[PDB]
Amino acid sequence: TQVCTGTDMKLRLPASPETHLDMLRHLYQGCQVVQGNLELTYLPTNASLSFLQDIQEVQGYVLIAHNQVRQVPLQRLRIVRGTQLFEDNYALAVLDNGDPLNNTTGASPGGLRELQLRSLTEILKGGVLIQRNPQLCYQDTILWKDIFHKNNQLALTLIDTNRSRACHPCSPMCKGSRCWGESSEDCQSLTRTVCAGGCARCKGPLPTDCCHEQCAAGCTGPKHSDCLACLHFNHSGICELHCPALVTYNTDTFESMPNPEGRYTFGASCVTACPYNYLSTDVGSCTLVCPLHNQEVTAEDGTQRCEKCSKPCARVCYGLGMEHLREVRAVTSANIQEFAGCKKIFGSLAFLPESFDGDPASNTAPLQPEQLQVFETLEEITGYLYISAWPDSLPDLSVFQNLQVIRGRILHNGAYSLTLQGLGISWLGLRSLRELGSGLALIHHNTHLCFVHTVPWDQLFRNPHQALLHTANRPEDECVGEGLACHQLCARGHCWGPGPTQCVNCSQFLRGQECVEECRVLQGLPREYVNARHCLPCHPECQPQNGSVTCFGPEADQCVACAHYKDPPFCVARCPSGVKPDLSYMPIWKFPDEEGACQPCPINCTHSCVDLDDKGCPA
Amino acid sequence: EVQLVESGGGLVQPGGSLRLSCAASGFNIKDTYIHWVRQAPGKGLEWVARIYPTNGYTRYADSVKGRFTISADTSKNTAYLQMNSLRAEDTAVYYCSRWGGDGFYAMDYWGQGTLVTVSSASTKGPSVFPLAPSSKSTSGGTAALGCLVKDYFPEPVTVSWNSGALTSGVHTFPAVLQSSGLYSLSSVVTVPSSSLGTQTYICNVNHKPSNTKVDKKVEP
Amino acid sequence: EVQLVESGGGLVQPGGSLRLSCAASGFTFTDYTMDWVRQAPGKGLEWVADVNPNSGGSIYNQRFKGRFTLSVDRSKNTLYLQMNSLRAEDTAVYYCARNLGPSFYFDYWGQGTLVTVSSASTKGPSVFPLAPSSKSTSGGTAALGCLVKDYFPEPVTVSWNSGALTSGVHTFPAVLQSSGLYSLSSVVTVPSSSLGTQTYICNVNHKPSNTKVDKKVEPKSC
Amino acid sequence: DIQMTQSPSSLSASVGDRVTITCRASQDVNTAVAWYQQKPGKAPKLLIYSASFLYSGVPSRFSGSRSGTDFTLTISSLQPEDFATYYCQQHYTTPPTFGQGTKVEIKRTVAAPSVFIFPPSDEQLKSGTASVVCLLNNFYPREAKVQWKVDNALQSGNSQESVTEQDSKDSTYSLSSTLTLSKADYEKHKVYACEVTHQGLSSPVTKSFNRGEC
Amino acid sequence: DIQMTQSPSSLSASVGDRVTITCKASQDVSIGVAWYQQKPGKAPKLLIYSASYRYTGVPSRFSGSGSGTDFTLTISSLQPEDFATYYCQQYYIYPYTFGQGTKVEIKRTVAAPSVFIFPPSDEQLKSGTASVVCLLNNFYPREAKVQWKVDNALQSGNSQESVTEQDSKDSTYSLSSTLTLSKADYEKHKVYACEVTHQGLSSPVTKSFNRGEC
Ligand SMILES: *[C@@H]1O[C@H](CO)[C@@H](O[C@@H]2O[C@H](CO)[C@@H](O[C@@H]3O[C@H](CO)[C@@H](O)[C@H](O[C@H]4O[C@H](CO)[C@@H](O)[C@H](O)[C@@H]4O)[C@@H]3O)[C@H](O)[C@H]2NC(C)=O)[C@H](O)[C@H]1NC(C)=O
Ligand SMILES: *[C@@H]1O[C@H](CO)[C@@H](O)[C@H](O)[C@H]1NC(C)=O
Ligand SMILES: *[C@@H]1O[C@H](CO)[C@@H](O)[C@H](O)[C@H]1NC(C)=O
Ligand SMILES: *[C@@H]1O[C@H](CO)[C@@H](O)[C@H](O)[C@H]1NC(C)=O
Ligand SMILES: *[C@@H]1O[C@H](CO)[C@@H](O)[C@H](O)[C@H]1NC(C)=O
Ligand SMILES: *[C@@H]1O[C@H](CO)[C@@H](O)[C@H](O)[C@H]1NC(C)=O
Repeated sequence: TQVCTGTDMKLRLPASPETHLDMLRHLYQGCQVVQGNLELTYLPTNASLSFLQDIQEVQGYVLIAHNQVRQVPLQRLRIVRGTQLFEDNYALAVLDNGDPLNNTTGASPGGLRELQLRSLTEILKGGVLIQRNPQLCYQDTILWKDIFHKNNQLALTLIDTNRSRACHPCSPMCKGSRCWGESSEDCQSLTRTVCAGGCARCKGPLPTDCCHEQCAAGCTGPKHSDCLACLHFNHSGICELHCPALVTYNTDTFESMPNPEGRYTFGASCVTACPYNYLSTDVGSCTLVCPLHNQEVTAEDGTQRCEKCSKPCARVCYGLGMEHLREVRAVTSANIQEFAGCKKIFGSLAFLPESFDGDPASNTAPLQPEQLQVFETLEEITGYLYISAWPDSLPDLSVFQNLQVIRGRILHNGAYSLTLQGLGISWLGLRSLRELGSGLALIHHNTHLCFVHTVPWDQLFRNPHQALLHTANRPEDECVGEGLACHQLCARGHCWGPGPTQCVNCSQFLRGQECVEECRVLQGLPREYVNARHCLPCHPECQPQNGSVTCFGPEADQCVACAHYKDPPFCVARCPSGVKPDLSYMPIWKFPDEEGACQPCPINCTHSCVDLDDKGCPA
Repeated sequence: EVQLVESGGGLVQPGGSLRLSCAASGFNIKDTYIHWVRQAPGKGLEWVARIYPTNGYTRYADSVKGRFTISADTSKNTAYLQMNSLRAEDTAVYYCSRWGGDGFYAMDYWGQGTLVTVSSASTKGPSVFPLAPSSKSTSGGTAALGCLVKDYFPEPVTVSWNSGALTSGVHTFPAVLQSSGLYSLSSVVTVPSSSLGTQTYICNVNHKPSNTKVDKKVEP
Repeated sequence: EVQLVESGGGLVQPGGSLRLSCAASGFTFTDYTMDWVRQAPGKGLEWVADVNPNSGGSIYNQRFKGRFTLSVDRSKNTLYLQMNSLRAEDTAVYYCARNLGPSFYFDYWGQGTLVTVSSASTKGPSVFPLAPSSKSTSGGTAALGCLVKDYFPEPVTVSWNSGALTSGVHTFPAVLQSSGLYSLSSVVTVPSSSLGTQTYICNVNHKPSNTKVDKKVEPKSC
Repeated sequence: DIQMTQSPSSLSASVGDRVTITCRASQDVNTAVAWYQQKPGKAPKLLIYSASFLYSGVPSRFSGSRSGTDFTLTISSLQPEDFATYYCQQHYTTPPTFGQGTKVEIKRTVAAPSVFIFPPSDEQLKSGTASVVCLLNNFYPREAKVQWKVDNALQSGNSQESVTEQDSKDSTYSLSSTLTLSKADYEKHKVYACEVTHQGLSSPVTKSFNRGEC
Repeated sequence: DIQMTQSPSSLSASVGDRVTITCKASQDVSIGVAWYQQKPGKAPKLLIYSASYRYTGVPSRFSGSGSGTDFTLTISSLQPEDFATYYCQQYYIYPYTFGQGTKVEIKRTVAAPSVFIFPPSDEQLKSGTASVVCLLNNFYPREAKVQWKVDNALQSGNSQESVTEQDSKDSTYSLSSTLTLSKADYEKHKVYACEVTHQGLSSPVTKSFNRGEC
C-alpha cells in the first residue's frame, strides 16, 4: 500500500533506542502517503536510511530531531498539509541535530547540511521552525512564501541561523541564489513568485504555464488530469472538489436512491470502500470512531459499518482515552470496576508501574491481582495494550486467555499496539490471540521470557509491514537448557506457554482447552464422541461396549442403545416420577419392561399401576 | 393454553434465507423440545428438525442435513427457524410443535403454519370472463355459476361470494401442471338451480404474485 | 467540547445577497452534517437546509428551491451560506446546527444571528418623556419614564442614572411600528413622595448609532 | 431408517361402523408409537399416545391394540364429523417418522355426474388458455375408468383430473375434463366438448352449450 | 407540512407538577419524532429523540412517551430552570416541520394591574405623533382584554401594546399599549379611553383623560 500511518512521540526518547532505528525501516518502506507524522528522532550516523525515498506526501507534519546524520533521504516529498501541527504553530521543524557540545574529535559527526527536500513545492498550514543546529547551510536563501500556500499565510517562521562552520555557496547553475543544496540538481523551483495575476500556480512565465486551480503540487500540462498532487482530493487522477455522491435524490421528494458512482472519503483520497481496519460511514467517510447514536455493527463481509440504532445503542464499555477517560493514563482501583463483564472494550488498556502500587496521596489502592479476573469475557480491543508492570505471583498473562483480536486503532506513541516490557515472567498464555489489525509488537527487557520466537507471527497481520520486536530478553540457548519448548502435538511447534493447553493450532483433538493425543472412544471410562476434533461426553450413557458405545450426540439416543431403561428415544437408570406439571399429567408411574421400556399406567387413578401393585395416586 | 405462531413464510427465490418464528404461550421452552414438520400440500408428512434450547443441540433430516439451522430465544421464549439455501422441492406446509412432558413425546399442540412455497416466482394469475345468463336451454335442470382459478403459480386465492359471506363449498379441480408451472384447480362451486341470480358472482383474485383481480364474473 | 461560532449577521436591503460563516470545533468534522434552521421573532422555528462535508450537496427546502447555496470549507471546517432576493420574509435568526442522527434531527445549536432585511437606514431615538400628570399619579408610589420612539437599528442600552436604582424598573421589549421603525418605552416605579425632590435620568445609548440620551421626568400640569 | 406402512391410505365406510387400520412397522421398534389426526386446514392432533391410550378431551369411541408390527386404531362408530386424513408415527428413535397418511371416508352409492359448463368470453378467446370447465357433482367414488368423448379427436394428454373434498350429500365430488389449443375460437368454435366416464354410471351426464349464446 | 398541534400554547404551574403537553400530528409519523427546549434569547437544546428516549444529560424528571400521533411530553416535576418554550418536531416526512411552541410560567396568586393612562407632551406638540400610553403593571394572569375608545365607541387598527418577558422574582405582568395617532386626530375629539379588563381584578375599570382635562 502506498498509504501508511505516522507516529506520535514528540521529543520523547524511544523505548528501546538500540533497536528503535529498525522500527522505522519496517514502517516507512515504500510508502508514499503518511497518515500521521513523519517523526525522525535520535538517529546516528550509521543509519542507512535510503528506504525513505518513496515518500511523496505527509498529511500531518514532519519532525526531525536530535539525529547525527549528514544528509537525510527525503527528496521525493512533494507537499505537506498539516492536519495536525506541532505546538499548534509549526509544520516543519528540524531541531537540535548534530551534537550539542558534548565531550566528543569527529570530522562529520552529523547534522543535516542542506535542505535537500528536493520535491517540496507547497505547504498548506502551520509554521516553519529551525533552531539549534550548527551543521546547516543554504537555508537562509529560501523564499518560504512560495512554499507557503497563497490563500493560507499563517506565516510564523523562526529560523535560527547560528552556524558553526563555513558555507561555500550552491551551484551557479541556479538562476539565482535559490537552491536546495550545492549540486546543480538542487535549485529552488518556483510556483508563486514568478507567477502573477490571477494565476496561483505556474510552471513558467507564460499564462499558458499557469496550472489548474485544483492542483496543489504544480502541473505538467495545463489540465486538471495533468498535475502532480492535487489540493482537495485525488479521485483516480481527477482532482475533484468532492467525492462523488453516494445517493441520488428526486430533487422534488429527495427520495433516497443509492448512486453506485460515488466514493467514500479517506484523507486525501476518494476511495470506493474503506481499507482494512477502518469504518464505512453513512456520510461516506473512513474514520476511526463511529459518530454519535451510531453502532459499529458486524458487517456482512467484516468491512464494518457505523449505522443508526433505532433503540438506544448499548452501553459499550469505554476503555482508556474515550469519552470518560480521555486523560487518564493508567488503570486505577476505581475505573477497573467499569470493566465488569465487558467483551469489546472501546479504548486502550495500560499497565503502568503506578497501576499496581497506587498513590495514597491521589488516594488509590495498590491493585489486587485477584481483581484482574474481570477481564475474562474480553473478545476484542479497539484500543492498544500497554503492559509495563505485572504481579510477581503471576508467571503469565493468563488474564487474557479469551482474547481473540486486537484491532489497535489508537496506537501507543501513535505507533504501537502490543507493549510488553520489564516483567521477568516466562511465557504469556494468550491462547485465543490471533490477529493484530495494525501497529507493532514490542517485547524487551524481560528476564525469563522464552517462547516468543515460537509464536507464528505470520498469521497475525494485515499488511506486509508489521513485524515483531524481540530484543534484550531470555536467550534462546538458555530456553533449551530448560529443555522445554512447544509440545509434541503443536502444529509446526507453535505454542504460547508450556504444556498441553498452549498450542496455537492442535494436531489431534480438543478436550476443552487441552489438545490431547486421543479421546475416549474405545479406551476409558468417561467416553466422548468426536465433533470435528472436539471431544464431548454424552448424557452419561454411552454404556461402553467392549468395542462400542451407546448414545452419540449428547442428546442421549444415538450410538447404539440404552444402559438400564428406555424412555424412548432416551434412557434412564431409574424411571422417574415428577410432580411439576405444566400440563396436569405427571410421568405416571411407568412400569419397566423386561427390555427396559418404562411404560405408563392403564387406568387414570384409584385402581392400578403404582408400579408395585399398590397405591400412591392421590384422590 | 400452549399456543404458537408460525409467520413469515411464502414465495421467495430458490436459495433464499429467512428466520421464522414460534412464540410460546403459558409455558417455557426451558423444558420443552420444539420441532418442524413440512408437508407437501395434500401429501405425506415429514419431520424436519428439533432443538433443546437450553443447549441448542440439533437433529436433522438428511434432505435438510446441514443446510437449515434451528434457533431459539428462550429469553424471548420465542423459538425461530433460520432457513438457508432453499431448494427445488422445499414447497411444503410447515408447522411448529412441542414435546412438553418428559414422557409426553408427542406433538398434539401446534400453531397454525405459514405456507412456504418458494420457487421461481411465476408472475401470472387467473382470467374470469362472462357469458349470457338465462334459464332457457338447461340440458336437464341445472345451470352453472362460479369462478375458476387458472394461470397461477403459486396459489393465493381470493374468490369471493359477496366478500366471503357464502363459504358453501369452494370445489377443487386439483392444481395441474401448465407451461411455467402454472396451476388450475376449481373455485367454481357446484350449485343447484336455486342460487341463480339471487347473489352476484363477483370474484376478484388478489393473486400475490400479480394481484390479478379481473373485476368480472362468469355469469351463466 | 462541541461548540459553534457563527458570523455574518448584518443588515441588507430587500433584494441583495450576503454570506455566512459557521465555525466548528472539537469533533470530527466529516462525520456530522451541519445544517441550518431559522426562527422568526415571536414566532416558530423553521428548518432551512442540509449539507454534507462530502459532496457539498445543498439539500434544502422546496419552498426555498434554488434560492440559497451551500459552500463548505472542510480544510477550515467552516461552511458558507449565501443569500438572495426576498422582501423581509426571511428576517430571522439563523441557527447553525449539526444533524446528530444521520437523518434530519439536531442536538447542538449555535448562538446564531439575524440579518435585517430593510431599505430603511438608521435613526436616533425620538426623545419623549413618559410623565404622568400632577393629578394622575399614584397615591404614594408613582411610576414614570421615557418614551424611546423611532430608533434604528437594534438594540439599545437604557439605564437610570447610569443604572442607579432597579427598584421597580421597567424597560420593555421593543416593537417595530407600522412605518417600520423600532420603538419601545421604559419606565420605573418610584415613591410619589420622593418625586418632590428626587428625579431620575434615563440614560439610553445606542452604540451602532453611537448616540446617548439623557433625560429626566417632570409631571407638568396643563 | 424406519418404514411406516399404512394400508390402505384411503377407505370409505358408513356412519356407525367399526374402524380397522393397518399401521405397519419395519424394524425392532417395540412400543413408542403415536396416532394422529388432521382435517384439511388444521394441525396434526393426537389420537393415541403410548400406542394404546386415547388422548384426553376426546370421546372414548376410539380403541387401541397391539399385535406384532401391525398396530390398529379402531373407532367403534364412524361419524360425519369424525372425518379426516389419519396418521400414525413413531418416537422410538430419532427421526420421528410418519406413516404415509391414511384416510377415512363416508361411503355412499356409486352415482352419476351433473350438468354444468363455464366457457369464458372473447377476451379469453384469442391466444392459448382454454377453460373448458366441466364441473361435476354427485358421483362416487373417486376411482374411475378413463375414456374421452372430446370433439372427435384423440385425447392422450389433455387430462386435468379432479376430485374434491367430500361434502357428503351423496359423497359429492367434481371431476374436471378440459381441452386447450389456440384460443382464437369465438368465430370457429366458441364451445367445446366434455364427457366424464366412471365405474357404475347408469346416467351418462355432461354439459356444454352451443354457439351464439355469448 | 403536517399540523403540529400542541395544547395549550401557554400554562402555569408550581414546583413538582406532572404536566403533560402533547403535540398530536395530523398525519401518522409515529416513529421519527424530535423534542426541544429553547430558552428566551438562547439556543435550543435537544430533549427526546423518537418520542421515547431521553438524551444524555437530559435529567430524570423528563419522560418521552406516546406513539401514533399523540406524543407525550411530560415533566414529572417542575423546576425553575424549566421555564422555557418547548417544541415538538417530526423527522419522518420531508420537508421537516417544527411545532409552534408552548410557554411555561409559574402559577401563583393573581394580582391587581397598575392601571394608568398617559397624556401627551409638548415636544410631541411639535412632533405630531399623538402617542397615548395605556400603562399596566404588576399583575397576573397572562391575558388581559384591553382596547382603546373614542368618546363612546372604540379605537382600533392603529394601536400597539408591549408585553414583557416575565419576571422570575414575582412573575408579574407589565404592559404599555401605545395608541399612536396624528396631531389632527388628537384635535378631533375629547374622550380617549382604555378598555381595561382582567381576571386579576373584578370590575371593568376604564382610566382616561380628555382634551381640556389634558
Ligand atoms: C492521484 O491518484 C492516482 C490514482 O488514483 C495516482 O497516480 C499514480 O501515480 C504514480 C506515479 O506516476 C503511478 O506509479 C507508477 O507506477 C508505474 C507502474 O508500476 C511505475 O512504472 C512508475 O515508476 C516510477 O516511479 C518508480 C518509483 O519506484 C521508479 O522506480 C520508476 O523508475 C518510475 O520513475 C510509478 O511508480 C501509479 O501507477 C498511479 N496510479 C495509482 C493507482 O497509484 C496517485 O495516487 C496520484 N497521482 C497524482 C499525479 O497526484
Ligand atoms: C559508524 O560509521 C563510522 C564511519 O562512518 C564508523 O567509524 C563507526 O565505527 C560506525 N559505528 C559503529 C558503532 O560501528
Ligand atoms: C546566535 O548566537 C548568539 C550567541 O550565543 C545568541 O545571541 C543566540 O544564540 C543567537 N542570536 C541570534 C540573534 O540569532
Ligand atoms: C490447524 O491445522 C489443520 C491441518 O489439517 C487445518 O486443517 C486447520 O484449519 C488449522 N486450524 C487453524 C485454526 O489454523
Ligand atoms: C467387557 O468385558 C469385561 C471383562 O473383559 C466385563 O467385565 C464387562 O462387563 C464387559 N462389558 C462392558 C464394559 O460393557
Ligand atoms: C387422570 O390422572 C391425572 C394424573 O394422574 C389427573 O391429573 C387427572 O385429573 C385424572 N383424570 C380425571 C378425569 O380426574
